[PDB]
Amino acid sequence: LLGTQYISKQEYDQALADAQQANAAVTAAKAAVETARINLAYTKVTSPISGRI
Amino acid sequence: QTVRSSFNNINASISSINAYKQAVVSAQSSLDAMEAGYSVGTRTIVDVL
Repeated sequence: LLGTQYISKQEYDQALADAQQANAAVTAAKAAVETARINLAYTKVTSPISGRI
Repeated sequence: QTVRSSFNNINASISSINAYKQAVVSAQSSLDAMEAGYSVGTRTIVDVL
């Protein structure tokens, strides 16, 4: 809708604000899963090296 | 008064056209903001019609 300039150029960037910040929120939640996925590598306690136990 | 009425009607009615010729260009832009706005989905079919 701005190839043919039919919305504002402002309302686009404002939605592109919301696009880019919400994808910056997923990265701030995919890391938050990666915080809590790594608790489930910290459960099931992985032998951090090899060798004899 | 009759001659100047028509001569000042037609000088109005030229500008009346260039008003409502722009009012088409407004509404033809507003229609095409809908047909592009409905083909992608932001505006509905009744906001088109």
